[PDB]
Amino acid sequence: PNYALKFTLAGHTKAVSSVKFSPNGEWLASSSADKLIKIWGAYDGKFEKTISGHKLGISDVAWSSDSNLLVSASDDKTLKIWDVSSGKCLKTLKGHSNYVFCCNFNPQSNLIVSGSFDESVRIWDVKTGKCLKTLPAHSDPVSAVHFNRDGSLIVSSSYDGLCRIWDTASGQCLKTLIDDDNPPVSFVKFSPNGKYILAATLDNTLKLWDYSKGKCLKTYTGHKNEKYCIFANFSVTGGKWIVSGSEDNLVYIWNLQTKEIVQKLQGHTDVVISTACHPTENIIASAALENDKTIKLWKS
Amino acid sequence: MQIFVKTLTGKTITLEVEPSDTIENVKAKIQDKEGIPPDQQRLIFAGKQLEDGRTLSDYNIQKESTLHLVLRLRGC
Amino acid sequence: QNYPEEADGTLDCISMALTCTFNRWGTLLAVGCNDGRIVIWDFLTRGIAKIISAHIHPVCSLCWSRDGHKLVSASTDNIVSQWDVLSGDCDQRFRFPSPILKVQYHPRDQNKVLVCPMKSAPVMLTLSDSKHVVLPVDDDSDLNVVASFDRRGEYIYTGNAKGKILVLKTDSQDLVASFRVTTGTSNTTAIKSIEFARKGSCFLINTADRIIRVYDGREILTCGRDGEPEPMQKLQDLVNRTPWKKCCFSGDGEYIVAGSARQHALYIWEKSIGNLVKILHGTRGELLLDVAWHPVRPIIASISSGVVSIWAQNQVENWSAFAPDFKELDENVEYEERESEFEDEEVDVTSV
Amino acid sequence: ARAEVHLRKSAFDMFNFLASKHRQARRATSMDLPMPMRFRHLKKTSKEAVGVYRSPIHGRGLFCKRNIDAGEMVIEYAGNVIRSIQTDKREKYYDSKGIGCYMFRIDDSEVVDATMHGNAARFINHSCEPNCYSRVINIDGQKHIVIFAMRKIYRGEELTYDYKLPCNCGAKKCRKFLN
Amino acid sequence: RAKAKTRSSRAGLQFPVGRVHRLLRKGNYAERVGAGAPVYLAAVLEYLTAEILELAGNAARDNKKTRIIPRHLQLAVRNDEELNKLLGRVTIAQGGVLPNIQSVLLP
Amino acid sequence: VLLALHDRAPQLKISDDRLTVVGEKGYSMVRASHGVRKGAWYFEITVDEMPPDTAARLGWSQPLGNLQAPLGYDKFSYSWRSKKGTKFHQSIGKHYSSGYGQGDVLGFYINLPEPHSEIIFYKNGVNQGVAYKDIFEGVYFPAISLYKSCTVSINFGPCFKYPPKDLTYRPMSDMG
Ligand SMILES: Nc1ncnc2c1ncn2[C@@H]1O[C@H](CSCC[C@H](N)C(=O)O)[C@@H](O)[C@H]1O
Ligand SMILES: [Zn+2]
Repeated sequence: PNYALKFTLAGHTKAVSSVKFSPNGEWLASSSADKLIKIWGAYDGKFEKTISGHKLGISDVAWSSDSNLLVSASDDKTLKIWDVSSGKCLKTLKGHSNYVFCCNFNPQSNLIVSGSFDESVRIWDVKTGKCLKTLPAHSDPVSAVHFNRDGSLIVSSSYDGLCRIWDTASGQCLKTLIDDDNPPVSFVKFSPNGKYILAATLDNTLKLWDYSKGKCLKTYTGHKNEKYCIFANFSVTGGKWIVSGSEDNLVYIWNLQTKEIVQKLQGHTDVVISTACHPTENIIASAALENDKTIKLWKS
Repeated sequence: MQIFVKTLTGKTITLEVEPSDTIENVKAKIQDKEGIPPDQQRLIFAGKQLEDGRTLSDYNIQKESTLHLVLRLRGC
Repeated sequence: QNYPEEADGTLDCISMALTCTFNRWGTLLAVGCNDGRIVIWDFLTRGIAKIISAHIHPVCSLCWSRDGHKLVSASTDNIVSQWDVLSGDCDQRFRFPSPILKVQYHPRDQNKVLVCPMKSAPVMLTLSDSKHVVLPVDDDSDLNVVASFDRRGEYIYTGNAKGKILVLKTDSQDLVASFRVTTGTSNTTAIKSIEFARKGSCFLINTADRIIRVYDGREILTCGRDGEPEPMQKLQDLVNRTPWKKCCFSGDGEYIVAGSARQHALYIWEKSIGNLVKILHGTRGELLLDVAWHPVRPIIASISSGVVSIWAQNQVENWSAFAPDFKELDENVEYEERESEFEDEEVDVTSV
Repeated sequence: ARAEVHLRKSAFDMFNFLASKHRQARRATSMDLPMPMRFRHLKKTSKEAVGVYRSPIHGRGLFCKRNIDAGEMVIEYAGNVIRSIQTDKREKYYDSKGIGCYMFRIDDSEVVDATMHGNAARFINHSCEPNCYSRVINIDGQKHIVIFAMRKIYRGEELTYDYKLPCNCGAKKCRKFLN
Repeated sequence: RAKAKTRSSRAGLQFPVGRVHRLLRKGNYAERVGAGAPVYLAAVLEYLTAEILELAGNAARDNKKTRIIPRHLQLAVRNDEELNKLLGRVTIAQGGVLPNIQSVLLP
Repeated sequence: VLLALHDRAPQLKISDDRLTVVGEKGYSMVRASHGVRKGAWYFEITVDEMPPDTAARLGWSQPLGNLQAPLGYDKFSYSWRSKKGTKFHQSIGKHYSSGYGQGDVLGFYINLPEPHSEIIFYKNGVNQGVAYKDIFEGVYFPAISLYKSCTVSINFGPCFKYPPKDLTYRPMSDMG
């Protein structure tokens, strides 16, 4: 709880979408809405390149486990597989009839899930780029998809207050957790072992649902999240902090051991929509929307 | 002559038999004392299958020795 | 559920598959091919994981190590190599007599490998250096011996082409227990293969009179040297007479599968009762090569003319995984619901 | 796309069965046999006879996959065998919950509920020129509710009957008041 | 000198095995009759008998009856597809027909 | 006094002595054909069998109530739950009173002059709770709504076994 600013990643000319760390913990990537995906370092923000070659905008960018291969969630309704070391359009792949927001890889790096706006949650191929499976899941745009540790489960969040756990092999619904309120559930993700799911709902309250039983355990209070879909993370290096972006020009970091207001960071000038945590070190990213266009590296 | 029979599980029976007794008498005594049926009492003496129609004064059986009862399974 | 029933697809990806095996957890499948290629699939993702070129001549034997990071093979070229799943490089290679049957690690140590040559004696090796211990054979007349480690790793059972099973201690070569199999009336029969379970002491002997005998691993230790045990269970087919090719046990050592060398079928028995429970037919005119079994889940992987089939339970779904508040009944159910008609637990979330 | 916060975020629906695809004698139920001979084969046939899809008329509807002949059985309406005063609590309860009424009465004694418990005979729309009707039959003392047919029905055609407020039926013989 | 156990009990059947073996030996089919052939054939005959009596008992229950008369055997055979192909050129006495009126005859 | 035949629920076990009632599954509240209008009338509810898991709602319900009604549904019907006396009336939850034993003699009374009411849970002439107040003038049927097949009898004789103490009433040999 002694995080201070070190550097500032600048160069993005629109609302900064998301920034994510490499799995080896050495390359914090970046992107924006100006069809420019930059490649930055981790400890000083060192420039490498800027990935483009598109036709329309870009929403999100995923990884590879060896920190080499990439994919872009572009906004021309296509799927472009990219690369860190080269920067080449490896596979140009269509498949959707609307835009795509969330996309992820299984830990064995052979499948592409893509929670889209035309609601066809697909499972793609990496080696050949062929369509493999199809899930008629939701009647809303899919906000978050995620795999577990081994890779046998797929989670899915929606707008009508539903979360469904999907099967990798067979591909049918297994568990549906129900909520009387229906806010747009923004960002769900598994626990770092694969036995709990942390849910983010739009009533300014986070919830930690136990997986197999089916009830929640503890919540969070005191944050502002009503309009947008703000991400969240976990912390395993130091304490049990929970890092999330903020709307009121802050950084939302608290603990379930605390469950109260114990630490807030400050300095932003627009809504921080995406944060990211470092696996081995105490490095916290924080990127805001169009009125800031900068990234604030926090460091213990 | 109180010889012993230890099975593979680790249980030893205490049979206070005579040195000139039969096999079906031992079967009836085990039916009285345990409830286990006598359809599996294949006793092993130095690796050799003891025949069911025998007595104890036939195989030159040493007193207070150890035999072994091995369970068998059949039934559909 | 239990033992499989339905055909459930195939893997027609790489031609000319020949042999197959699983690891301890059943997440990988190594298959040698007709030109020195070892293709590894996945069952967690149902996709090809890694393809490693081994040699130019085919592969007829494979074995996983205990950690799962090392493979070993025995090709036609008398090559026994400790491979890598990360890099994929040959390390050790030295020639044997030209037919080789089977290789197998020690079930606790990845240092001891038990190679069974065809026209020789069993040779127990080391992998810290190039030592080799030729195990003793009683008859020394036919030189057709198959052998394997037991479940824990304490003993090695050996069998000859005359029906004489020996028990050697795994490190000092102590011939302490033996028997000759009571085949019919007077004549003796051959021994084709010896396999061991995953839970317990039971094992099976595949003879040449087309009868499979299921023994117990403790009656041999009870009887000692030159004893006469009898089998717990004798399993055969008398309609088609069915000369068998390959056998193994189920997950917890409860069921037995036994592929056929004439008609491309798979027969499954119980061990406790001992009755036939299901026959799994297939393509009518093929030829069978290998049978596998997934160690915690009912999946059988049968290689026949390069085609691997997977019998996998035919998952058929329903409602109420979508709408948990609804119960899709079948016929009418009458009731009234109730007889009166109107905490700080901190659990580690990152514990693996 | 991450910024255009818009409406249409909640619909308050129990079933998300509205899908992207929505791909809408010899048999014993068609013979002239007595009634329990047909009622036994009914439930084995009804799994492959019909299905539910996205109806253009009002929400969801029942769509066949095979040529139903004239005057045969199609499906049984079966759910909770409740009595006719818990229906009032459930009407006020799902008035508070906004969920519509699924209440067929077998006679003037008891009512079948199809909200918490039932089968795929819920999703049958209303019309004014229908092609199905109903009776109440007797199978071993108990009584049941069977949806018959009226004419030969082709693969893809929606099944409707008279339930007995503006409706989206649109038929020429409409009444525009369903009470 | 032991206890006699009939060959039906040893295989778990209900039809006799000794009578089938005698009727194969005394029926001029071949010279020599194997050991497993009457066991196989009694198993097949028991399977077909149970398969027809299941459907006949179901029809007899649906007509509010307790016993089985030849009408229920008629309905059971003629409604199944494969029993109808097996018993195709067979007249069952006191059996009747199936109800079937052509389409163009009723108004 | 003989029961009714057609203003009732026939699926219950109106037993074959014409003086003893046995219930079934569900609160199918059978109601007799002798409802109070004015004056003073009382009878008993004699329990001869009471198994466990047998809640017996006893009270007074109008002709406006359903034949299948729960006794305690509306303003026109009272309730008295066996579990902690938690009565329910106009959908109101109130943990109020005590329970009742096995094989006792039950029976309730109301006094409606030609008004002011005397509505107290009457068990063995002992107070069990002041129930409610200020009803309207009307008819109230003898309500038998049982949960299981508990065989209970009923006393129509003027020689009551447990009446309320010092009760002004009339003998039951004049209504039927
Ligand atoms: N043809 C029709 N036009 C307008 N409303 C209809 C209709 N048929 C049924 N309804 C209404 O819809 C309810 C039946 S349920 C309708 C189908 C399904 N529940 C769905 O929408 O997904 C009834 O309450 C009825 O009032
Ligand atoms: Zn209409």
